Amino acid sequence: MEDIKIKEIFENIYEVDLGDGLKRIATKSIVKGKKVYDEKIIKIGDEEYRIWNPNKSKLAAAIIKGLKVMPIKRDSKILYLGASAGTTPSHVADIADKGIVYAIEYAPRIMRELLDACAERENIIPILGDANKPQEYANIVEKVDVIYEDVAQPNQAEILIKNAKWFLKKGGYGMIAIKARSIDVTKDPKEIFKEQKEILEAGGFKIVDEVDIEPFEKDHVMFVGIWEGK
Amino acid sequence: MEDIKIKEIFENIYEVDLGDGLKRIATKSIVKGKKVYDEKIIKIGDEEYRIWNPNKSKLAAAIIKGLKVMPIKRDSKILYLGASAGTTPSHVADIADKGIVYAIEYAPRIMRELLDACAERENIIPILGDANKPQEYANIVEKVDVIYEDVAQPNQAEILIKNAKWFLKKGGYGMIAIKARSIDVTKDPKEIFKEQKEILEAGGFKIVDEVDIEPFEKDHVMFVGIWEGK
Ligand code: MET
Ligand code: MET
Repeated sequence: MEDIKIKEIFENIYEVDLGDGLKRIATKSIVKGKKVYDEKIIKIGDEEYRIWNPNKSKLAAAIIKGLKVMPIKRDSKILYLGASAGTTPSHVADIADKGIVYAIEYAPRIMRELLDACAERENIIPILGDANKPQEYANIVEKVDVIYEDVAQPNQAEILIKNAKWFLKKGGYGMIAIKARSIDVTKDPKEIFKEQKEILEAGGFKIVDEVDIEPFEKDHVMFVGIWEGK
Repeated sequence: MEDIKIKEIFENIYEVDLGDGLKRIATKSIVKGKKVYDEKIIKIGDEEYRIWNPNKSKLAAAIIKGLKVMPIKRDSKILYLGASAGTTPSHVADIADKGIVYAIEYAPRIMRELLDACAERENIIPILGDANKPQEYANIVEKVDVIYEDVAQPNQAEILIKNAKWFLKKGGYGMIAIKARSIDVTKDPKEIFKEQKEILEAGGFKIVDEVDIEPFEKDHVMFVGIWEGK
């Protein structure tokens, strides 16, 4: 065997080095004994490190591909926008174990799967809603430190901006995974991302990180921006 | 012609988009009318933006290649370690126009060139010394926010650590450009960087950024770390 090293990176996220030259990361499970999506687990005593698969989570893909700005901390309040069976939300909940994760889902069937997958992760607050209409859940969602968005729609940038106006603290962060083809099927991906970046900046964000998440996702880029208001 | 856009990035650093698809950056000159190293200049009214050449400055190369953590701000106190004719120090001085740059040089001939190149940039404080002996200039160098090191020697990591112990504020940053071959001429560069990273972490740094600066420099990596003490 080779030496093994698990060290904390960012805050409450862990780099896993099995000595085989492959990059791996994990989160500390807040629900021991449960596998959310058949992820591999490294159990040390009572602590369980859930291997965070970049092939199944765009956030893990961004970290594996070089993300340097990771605003989600242990006491962070996060607004999660986007269809999910529970994969990324489960890991985000592990990270923000002293915080809250508001998960917005429109389809009851999607929420059904999310509730089953993230069962017992009590810091996740499910909210049936439409991200394009944040005013509807504004009496539920308190001001957040981070908005994480994974919505493959042409108006995804506009959605992040409106939700930021309603819920993001000044100085807070917006993380958005953008699928180029969900915006335009003709333009070159390079140009699409340039235009989307401009839209986010015009909306009030100062872009501080940008990660191409290939080969885990084709023509998808994770943008991270600090919210400065208007 | 194509549209031209100069926008601030990080703090007091500028992205220059001439509309030709090439990435360019610049700093706002604090000594108008003077070219330090025949750099190109964009003069707008009385303001002069000095194009920061990545082929001549490892710091510019790191930014061009994707650096996301840039701790040098307008009021930063910086300890600059490494031979220089004035290129990078001139730009760092432009950035930290409300701060101080302590430039340590051992050879009088090097200091001679630095003083001539950075003439009029009064926020640069030249100090003839040996970086391996920080105690000698400890009554001159006040606590700093950032240490920038460009020393191609096998003991460069040790030098950063000792200077950090003496001058770097807790929470401050260390930026070091490491030439793999100056450490070992046999080992694979990949392994050298891994070992150097470990040395820096053991020394008290939490690495928060790592930038391969090729093709501007072969087998050179810019590391950025937050100083947590011991
Ligand atoms: C389709 S559910 C798994 C992927 C989802 N985008 C997530 O990160 O949760
Ligand atoms: C040899 S002087 C120019 C390069 C130097 N390393 C600098 O950045 O100032």
